[PDB]
Amino acid sequence: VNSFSGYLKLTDNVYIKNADIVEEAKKVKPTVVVNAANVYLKHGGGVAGALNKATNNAMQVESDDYIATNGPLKVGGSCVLSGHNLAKHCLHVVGPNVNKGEDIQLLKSAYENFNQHEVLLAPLLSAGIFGADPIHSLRVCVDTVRTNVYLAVFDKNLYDKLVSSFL
Ligand SMILES: CC1(C)CCN(c2ncnc3[nH]ccc23)[C@H](CO)C1
Repeated sequence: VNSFSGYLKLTDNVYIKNADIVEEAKKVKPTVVVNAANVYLKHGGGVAGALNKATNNAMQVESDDYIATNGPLKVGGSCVLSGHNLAKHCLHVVGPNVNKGEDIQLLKSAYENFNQHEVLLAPLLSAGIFGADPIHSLRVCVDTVRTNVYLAVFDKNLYDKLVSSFL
């Protein structure tokens, strides 16, 4: 039993909800919140910009030190950093950005990072400003993630389309 509330169950291990991931994380304070990151961990907009804003830019400060030490992530890769005031940990995961011409096949690799964590709060990878089809992203999530994932979808209209079209 966990403290996630109001989710629709899609499969044995995938759940979904219309919610602002920032407000969700502040309420649940989950062990792991997933950020829709880029390789440089520059958290300017989308989920990343919103999560970083909620931390008063502490996420960005920590991220810049990480990059200065380690260099950029791989597309499809991830790193674990602090969750600051939002969660114990933040798993920064880089899904492909279609608006950069990045291979959508790397979306499965991106979701594989979730399997290293028993329970996660997450957005749909490569959705929003990353330019991928969110229905496809949900399909890959369900077919790749085996651990318990709680998906927050900010847009109410998009949430209804995701549920009504879920196979
Ligand atoms: C098209 C989208 C709705 C754009 C916004 N995205 C978010 N999802 C959940 N929580 C969020 N907080 C801030 C942003 C955000 C989604 C990521 O796929 C897709």
